Amino acid sequence: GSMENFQKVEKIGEGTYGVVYKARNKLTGEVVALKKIRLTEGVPSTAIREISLLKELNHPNIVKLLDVIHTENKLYLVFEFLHQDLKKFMDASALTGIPLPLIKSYLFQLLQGLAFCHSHRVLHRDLKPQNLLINTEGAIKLADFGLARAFGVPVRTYTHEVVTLWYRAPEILLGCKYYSTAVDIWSLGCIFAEMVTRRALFPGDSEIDQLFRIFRTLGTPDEVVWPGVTSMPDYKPSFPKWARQDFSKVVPPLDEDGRSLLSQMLHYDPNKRISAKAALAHPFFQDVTKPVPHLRL
Amino acid sequence: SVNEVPDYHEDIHTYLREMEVKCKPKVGYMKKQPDITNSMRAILVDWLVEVGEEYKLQNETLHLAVNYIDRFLSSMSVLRGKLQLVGTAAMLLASKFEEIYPPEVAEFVYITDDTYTKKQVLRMEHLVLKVLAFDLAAPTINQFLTQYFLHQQPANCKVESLAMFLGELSLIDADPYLKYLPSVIAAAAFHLALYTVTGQSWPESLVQKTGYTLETLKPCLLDLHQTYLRAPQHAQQSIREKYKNSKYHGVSLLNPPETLNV
Ligand SMILES: OC[C@H]1O[C@@H](n2cnc3cc(Cl)c(Cl)cc32)[C@H](O)[C@@H]1O
Repeated sequence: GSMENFQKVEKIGEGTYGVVYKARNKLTGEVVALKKIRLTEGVPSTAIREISLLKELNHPNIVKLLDVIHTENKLYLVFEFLHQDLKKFMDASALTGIPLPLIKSYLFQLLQGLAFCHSHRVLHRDLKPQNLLINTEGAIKLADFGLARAFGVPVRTYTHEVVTLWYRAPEILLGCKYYSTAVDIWSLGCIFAEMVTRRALFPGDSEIDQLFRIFRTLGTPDEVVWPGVTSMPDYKPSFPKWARQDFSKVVPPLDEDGRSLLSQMLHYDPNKRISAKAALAHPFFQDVTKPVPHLRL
Repeated sequence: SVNEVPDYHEDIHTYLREMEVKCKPKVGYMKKQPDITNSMRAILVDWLVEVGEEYKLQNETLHLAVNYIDRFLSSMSVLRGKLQLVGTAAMLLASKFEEIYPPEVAEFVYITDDTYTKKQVLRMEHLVLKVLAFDLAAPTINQFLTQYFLHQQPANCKVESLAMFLGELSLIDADPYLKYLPSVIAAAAFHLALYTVTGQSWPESLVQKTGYTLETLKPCLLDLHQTYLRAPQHAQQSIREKYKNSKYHGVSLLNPPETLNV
């Protein structure tokens, strides 16, 4: 691999450090995304984790890192090209909705990708629709591993400031010393609800607002539902105590199997929350297939 | 608890067992290095231990750095005057990979006593990354140790700290320890700690998990036991000092067993 073989097509995104281009390999024809990483503290730790972790993670539902081109002044990551992110797809499906067969296909694939990460001791820690990429053949893939982390068993304390707020698990919000694979499941559950409604489940504007939004939907957790909760660093006894909603009112269009799965993905207690691996076998997926997206990308 | 990832720990252990074979340094590399010796390496790692202590880095970070150093030295000849530059770059990369708050590059330049420049440290970082092909997520003795700890009944803090202490000691001496895999040194260290502290042995539950028995562990166990017995005499002492600290329950003050009865 070398930069001279690539013809740039257009810009397709940005982050840090931080521009992403769609390009094409002049010799093979292959269309790729080039994530440019501009190089006073040397190679950024986010790039180091992203590259080293993605080189181990080869799976149909994890974005494929093809190559790393590392000049002295520049670092280019070459990924397989994927046409759209799930957020843009949901916006483009407004007023119509995403067909249930596609929602089910996407969730099933996301769970496969995530189970594979967790089996390889990787926490993603930034699952949100903007970081989930779809192609024209019906695949959806985990992307943006800059915030990911290789974990140990049992986990140690890691960075506290993780996961975009709307998708952040209650154990992170309440300052637990340890968090684990369950935080990625919480995020997928929020994403599941969002695919059905096309709006964020818990759109808070601050950590406390975010907590209270969760509490008003699922009930303020107590020692019965979540042993240890009143002992956590950022739990306050002054928290309002909201009743738990009938789950059928949380995402009304969802059938019984759907509701069952969503509820197990949004369980308060991280120890009880369903795992990706176990979720693959949920009756919700009894009829799952993999259709192409219903809209042009 | 989900903190011990019950649904994945078996998959994870299996995966680390595969990766440790792929991430293993070349057992015989030192003889192929014209200008450096096991003893120079020992001095380097002992220094890294001190650096880790000064900056309150995780033990895991130290284990990763040593892995990077040994893999790098498996393919690149290095002059004695550059060995510390390799080690500093490795410790910087390990910190960026593993630490919540890695030290700044400036701080790494500082602890080398202005022997190297910031530009040298950063250029070496790049070379190490290139030589390692960015493959930094390597299994360490510590990653196996923390899983083995889950098999204690009940958990014992002295056992855990002593096992980590024994594991660290092995990082210093490429001969003989380069010949054993992390999972095996960890198993030997765990058995030796358990035996020293409680009189118990490598439990059946870990035979089930690892397929290792005291017979398969014997060679490493005999070496680790010698190392433990000679530790007060060793030219390098940073690890013993480190493990006198209450943080590690002062386990380096415990007396080794005279005999193993294996
Ligand atoms: O930092 C990378 C940014 O680029 C966006 N992006 C858009 N299309 C993409 C296609 C691919 Cl294959 C990738 Cl890896 C990122 C993409 C990602 O969604 C992110 O916002």
